[PDB]
Amino acid sequence: RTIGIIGAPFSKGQPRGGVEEGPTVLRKAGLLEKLKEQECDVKDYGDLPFADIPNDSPFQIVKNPRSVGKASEQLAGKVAEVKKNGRISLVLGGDHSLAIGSISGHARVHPDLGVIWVDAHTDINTPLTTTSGNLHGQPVSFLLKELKGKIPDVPGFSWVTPCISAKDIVYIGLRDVDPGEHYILKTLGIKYFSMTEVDRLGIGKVMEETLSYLLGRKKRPIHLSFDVDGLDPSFTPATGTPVVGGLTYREGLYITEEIYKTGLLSGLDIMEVNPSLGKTPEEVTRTVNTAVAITLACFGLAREGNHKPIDYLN
Amino acid sequence: RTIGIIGAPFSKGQPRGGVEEGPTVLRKAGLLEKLKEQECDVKDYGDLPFADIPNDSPFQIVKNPRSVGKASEQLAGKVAEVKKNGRISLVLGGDHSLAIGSISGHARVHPDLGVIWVDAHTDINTPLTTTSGNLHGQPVSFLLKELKGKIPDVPGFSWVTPCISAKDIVYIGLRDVDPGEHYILKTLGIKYFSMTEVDRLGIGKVMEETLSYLLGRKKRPIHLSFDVDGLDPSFTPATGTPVVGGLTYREGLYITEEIYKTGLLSGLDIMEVNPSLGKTPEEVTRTVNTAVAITLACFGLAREGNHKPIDYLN
Amino acid sequence: RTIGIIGAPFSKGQPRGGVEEGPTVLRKAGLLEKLKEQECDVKDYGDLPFADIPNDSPFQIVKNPRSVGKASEQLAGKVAEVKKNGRISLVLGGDHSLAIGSISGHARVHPDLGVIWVDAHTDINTPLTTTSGNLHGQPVSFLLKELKGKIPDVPGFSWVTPCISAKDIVYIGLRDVDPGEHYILKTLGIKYFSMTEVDRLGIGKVMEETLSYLLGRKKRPIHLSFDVDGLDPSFTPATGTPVVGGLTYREGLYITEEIYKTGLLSGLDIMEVNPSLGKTPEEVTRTVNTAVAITLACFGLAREGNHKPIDYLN
Ligand SMILES: [Co+2]
Ligand SMILES: [Co+2]
Ligand SMILES: [Co+2]
Ligand SMILES: [Co+2]
Ligand SMILES: [Co+2]
Ligand SMILES: [Co+2]
Repeated sequence: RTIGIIGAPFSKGQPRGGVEEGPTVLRKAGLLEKLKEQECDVKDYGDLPFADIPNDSPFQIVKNPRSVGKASEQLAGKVAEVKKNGRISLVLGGDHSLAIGSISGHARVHPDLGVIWVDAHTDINTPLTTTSGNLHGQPVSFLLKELKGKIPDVPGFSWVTPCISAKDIVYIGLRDVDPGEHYILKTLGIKYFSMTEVDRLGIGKVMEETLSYLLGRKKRPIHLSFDVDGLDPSFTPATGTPVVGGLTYREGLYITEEIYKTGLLSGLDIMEVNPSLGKTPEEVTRTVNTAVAITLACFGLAREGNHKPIDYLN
Repeated sequence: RTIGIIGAPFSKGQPRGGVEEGPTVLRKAGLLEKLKEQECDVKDYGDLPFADIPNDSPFQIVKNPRSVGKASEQLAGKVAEVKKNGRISLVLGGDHSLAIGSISGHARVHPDLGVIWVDAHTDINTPLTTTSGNLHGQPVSFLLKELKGKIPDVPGFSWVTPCISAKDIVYIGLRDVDPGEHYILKTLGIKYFSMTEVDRLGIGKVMEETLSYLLGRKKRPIHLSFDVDGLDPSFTPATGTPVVGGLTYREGLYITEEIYKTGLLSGLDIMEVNPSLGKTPEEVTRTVNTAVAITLACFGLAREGNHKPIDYLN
Repeated sequence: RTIGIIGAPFSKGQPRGGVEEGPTVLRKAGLLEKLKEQECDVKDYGDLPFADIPNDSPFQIVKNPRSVGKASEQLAGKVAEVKKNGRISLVLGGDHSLAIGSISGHARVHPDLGVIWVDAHTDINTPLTTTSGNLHGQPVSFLLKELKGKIPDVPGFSWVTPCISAKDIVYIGLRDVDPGEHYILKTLGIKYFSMTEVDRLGIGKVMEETLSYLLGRKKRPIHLSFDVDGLDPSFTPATGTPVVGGLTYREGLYITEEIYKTGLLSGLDIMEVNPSLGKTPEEVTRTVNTAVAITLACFGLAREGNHKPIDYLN
C-alpha cells in the first residue's frame, strides 16, 4: 500500500502540552521502518512547520482559534497534496482539532469519502455548545454540512467548507459524550456504536454494520480518524482525555485489519498521543507501541501472519 | 426516575469487617448528588440504625443469626415503606445477607417481582448446606418457596416468608459455586448464566435471554440484587470474596443500562462494598467509583450520552 | 475421568532456562490433589529422566537436535504406555518441542486423533524455515504428513513418523506467525482461528467451529496441546515468548470446559510454563495458578459448579 506521512506537531486544540511530540515519538519507535518492512511504499513529507499566530486571542470561549485554524488550514493543503500524488495520507499529530485540516484536505481530492471516527468522544461540540473552548473537542462540528449555519464564523477557519454529511460518518467507541453533543448526535441521525453497541453486538458485527452503512450504495474512499483515547487507558494511558471501559487492544487491531481489507483506506489520522502524560515511562512506551501496532494493521499487518506471492521453500 | 435511598451499614452476615461502611463511602463519593444531576428525584431515608442483639449466639454453624435476621427484618419494613411511597428502593449496604430484607420487603408491595442476581456466587446455601455459617452466602435459600421445608427455623428469621419462586430469579456471573449450591441450582431448574454462558453467548444475548425469561408471559417489577464481586476483582477489588475471571466493567454497565431501559427496575441492591479491603487506597477508590457508575446506569446514565426533551441550540 | 500424569522437565527446545521446572511448580501447586478432589482417578508416572546426549552438536541452525529428539522419543514411549493403560495422557513439561513426543506417542495407540493447538504461535517452522533454530518453534513441522519431504533428516528424530494430516489440526489464538509459517499455514489449508477470528466470531462460535471441523465426519480422540503463551501475558506472564492481545482467562477456561464436555479428550499438554521468567513472585504464582485452572477444567471443573449423582440434603 502506497503511503504519504505527514507530521502534525500541534497541541493548541487542547490544554495539555506534550501532544506536539506525537510525530517524533512515533517516528522514534520506528514507524517508517516498520511500514517499509511491511507491504508498503512510504514517503515522508516531514513535519508541518506551524508558525506563530500573532493576535492568537480567544474568540469568546474558543481558545487559540487562529493557531488551530491556521494549523488545520496548512495540514489540509498538505494532505490534498499527498492525495494528488496517489498516496494514502498518514497524519501523525497532536490534538484531534487537526482532523479539520486532514478531512477537509482529503475531501478536496476525494469528495465522496466516508469517515470512521474511533474515539471515546464525539468531538462534535460547536463553538456555541462547548463548555471548555478547546477545539480538539469540536472538529466534527466544522466539517458537517448539517451544521452549516449553527456555527459562528471563528477567526482562523474562514477557509473551512463543511465537506461531509451526517450520513457519511460513523463513530465507534463513544463513552463520554456531552448533553449538547448527544442532542446533535441523535438529532442529525448520525450512525454510531457506543461502547454499549460494541458490548451488545461484538466488534465483528460492529465493523460489519459500520462498513455496510458507509459502502452499501457504492464503494468510496475511507478516512479513518483515530483518537488513541478510543481505546481503554490500560493500553493507551499517555493521552489527554482517557476514559475507562474502552476498546481493548484486540478490538483496536480488529477495527484496523477490517478497514485494511476493504482496500478502500484513503486517509488516516493517529491523534492525541501525548508522551508527556504517562504516570511512568512504561505507560508512554505502551501507548506508543499500541499506536504503532494500530497503524501497521491499517496497512496490512495481520495477526494470522503475512507473506508475499512466491515459493518460500524454494 | 423516582428513587428512595436506604443505607444498610451491616456486616454480620460475613466475617470481614469494613462492609458496614459501604453506605458512607458511596454517599461520600457523591451518589445522591450524581443521581440528582441525572434524570432523578432522590429522597434519602437515611441509614437504618441497627441495634444490639443480646443473646446473638450462633445457631449451630450459623453465625449472628439474630443480628442478621433482625437487620433484614428492619430493612424489609423500610423498603416496603419506600415502595408504598411510589419509589424505587435503593439499598446501599454491607454484606448480601441483607437481600433477605430488601427482597422480602419489596415483595410485600409487589409480590410479582422478578429477581436478577449479579454475583460470582449463588448465595443459596441453606443453614444445612453451608460450611461456613455466614449468612451472606445463604440469602437466596430463605427467599425461595421451593426450599420452604428444607430450611430450619433459625433464630431471628421467624418473620421470613419465602416470597419468590425458583422460576422468578436469574443469576448472572457465577464462577464459584459450592457442590451443595450446584445441586439445588440444577435441581430447582433455576435460570442462570455462569461466566461460561456469558463467554459463549455474549452479554447482549445473556441480557436478552434474562429479560425474556422473566418478562415473557407478562411485565412485572424487577429487583436487581448486585453483589460487587460479580465483577472481576480488577474493577472491584475492595470486597470480601473476590473471584477472578468475572464480569468486565463494560459488561457490568451493559447489564444495568439494559435493565434501565426495560422501564421496570423497581428495587436495587448495591452490596458487598468493603472500603477496608483494598491492597491500596486506589483499589478502594476504583471499587467505589465502579459501584457508583453501575448505580447511575440503573437510573438512566448512558454511555452514548444523555439529554432532556427540548432545543439546546436555542 | 481417568488420568495418567507424565512430567517432562526439558527446556532444550528453546534458549530460556527455567521451563524444566514446569512439572515441579505445577505439582507443587497441588495439581494431583486438586484432580483427585475433582471427578478423577489419577496415576503419576513420575518425571521422565532425560539423560545426557554426548555429541549434542547443532545441526546447521538447529540447536540441541539430539537432546530434543531423544527427549520426545522417550516421552512418546511413555505416552503410548499410558494410552495403553486406558488413561488420558497428561504431559506437564518444559518447551513445546515435547509435543513431538506427546502426539507421536498418542497417535500410536489412537492414530485417528484430532489436534487442538492453543498457542500465540504456529510452531510450524521447519529446520529449513526457522531463523532461530529452536525446536519448540518447529514441533508441528515434524508431525505433519504433508511436510514429509520438506524436512531434512535431523539428528535425533530418525524415530519420527509424521502421524497427523493438515486437516486433523486446528489452531486457536495465533498472533505472532513468521512469514515462512504463514506460507505453510495457508498453503496446506490448515484450519485456524487467529485472535482476529476469535475477535470476529467470539470464543463460543470459535469452539463450535473447531469441534465441528474435527469431529464432523466421525468422533475421534482429541489431543489438546496447550502452550500457556496462547493466553495474554496478563494471565500467564511467566513464559518464554509472551505476546500481547491474547486469550483472556475466561476464554482459556471456556476452551477447556468445551473440550471436556465432548467426552473425547484423550491427550493433554500443558507447556511453556517457566517459573524463572516472572518479573515478580506474583507473576509466577499467577501463571501457575492459571495453568492449573486450565487443566482442572479439561477434566470436569465447571464454573457453574459441580456435584456427583445423589441426594445432598439427605
Ligand atoms: Co477522545
Ligand atoms: Co478526539
Ligand atoms: Co459474591
Ligand atoms: Co452475594
Ligand atoms: Co507459543
Ligand atoms: Co508453542
